[PDB]
Amino acid sequence: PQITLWQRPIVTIKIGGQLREALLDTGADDTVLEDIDLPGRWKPKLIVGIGGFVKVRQYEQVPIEIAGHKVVGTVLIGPTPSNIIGRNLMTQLGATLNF
Amino acid sequence: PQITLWQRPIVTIKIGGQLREALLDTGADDTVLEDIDLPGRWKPKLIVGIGGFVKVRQYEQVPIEIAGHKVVGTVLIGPTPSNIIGRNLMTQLGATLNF
Ligand SMILES: CCCC[C@@H](CN[C@@H](CCCC)C(=O)N[C@@H](CCC(N)=O)C(=O)N[C@@H](CCCNC(N)=[NH2+])C(N)=O)NC(=O)[C@@H](NC(=O)[C@@H](NC(C)=O)[C@@H](C)O)[C@@H](C)CC
Repeated sequence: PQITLWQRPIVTIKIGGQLREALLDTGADDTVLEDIDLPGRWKPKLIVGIGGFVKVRQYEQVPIEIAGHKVVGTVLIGPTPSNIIGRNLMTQLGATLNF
Repeated sequence: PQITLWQRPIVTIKIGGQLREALLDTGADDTVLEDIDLPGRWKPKLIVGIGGFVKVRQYEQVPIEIAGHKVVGTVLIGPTPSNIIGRNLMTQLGATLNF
């Protein structure tokens, strides 16, 4: 679809059998979720944003469905004010910004 | 223009006679710059992101040119790892996200 930006660009996601919403964030390199626990091994990772740095868990080769589209990629689990879908997965959707 | 998201979506801006680059951030409500000082009155404002909260200065009715397009809107000045253009100004450009 094509969406304008008068409201926050929020989509539905499915991961590990659970449903959540997430913000499509062109300003995010990576995808970060807070309200999901994933199984198996992970590695510590550090991320930064407006208010400083967060330690998160990095999960690799995670199945995730974003607005209907099934992809597999890296998902970070940790504190964030909002679940966010970053460019790592938006590239898999063929997303573009148009102005 | 139409841009893909394999790299960070960075554009050139002109504000208060100075040139800078900034990230087009669909995950940002507001526009936040770090490397510019603006004149006149301002109000304190609190913003949040990954990591936490930041106090910034809110400047209203600021002329800013974004990738060639002249707009006037609110600009926040404060700490950020990157200058960012948020939806307040991206809506003035008629920006859309497409997939
Ligand atoms: C829930 C929060 C929504 C996402 C967040 C994403 N913004 C970017 C801005 C990037 C410039 C700093 C960000 O954190 N991106 C991260 C996300 C994490 C991640 N791993 O993807 C990033 O790519 N970080 C890279 C590094 C970017 C490095 N940048 C640099 N060095 N210049 C990384 N690997 O850690 N939006 C915000 O952080 C914005 N906040 C808002 O929009 C909030 N609204 C208010 C009014 O505060 C709202 C959430 O409630 C900012 C702009 C104020 C309007």
